Amino acid sequence: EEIDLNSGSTGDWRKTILKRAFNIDDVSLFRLLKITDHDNKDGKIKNN
Amino acid sequence: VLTAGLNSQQANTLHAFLDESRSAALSTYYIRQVAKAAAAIKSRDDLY
Repeated sequence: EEIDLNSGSTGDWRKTILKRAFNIDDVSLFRLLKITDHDNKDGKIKNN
Repeated sequence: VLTAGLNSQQANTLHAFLDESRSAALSTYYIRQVAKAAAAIKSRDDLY
């Protein structure tokens, strides 16, 4: 399943659990993605 | 998305407060709609 991790996307329940497990908001979760993956064009990742 | 912004202390305050508020509504719905007419269940102490 895709998880939309952009800064301004009120996503599904899967983005909420990523915020609860990591104790961050939407904005720091998009910057956590850019620290992880600079090559990611959009915000969407896989649920691997 | 608001629950994901809590720490470990405020989450345990939240989930303990929700269980006290669900039980006031689940019990009162049981007495009016679910409970049998033969058992004269009138209050929550009669439900205990």
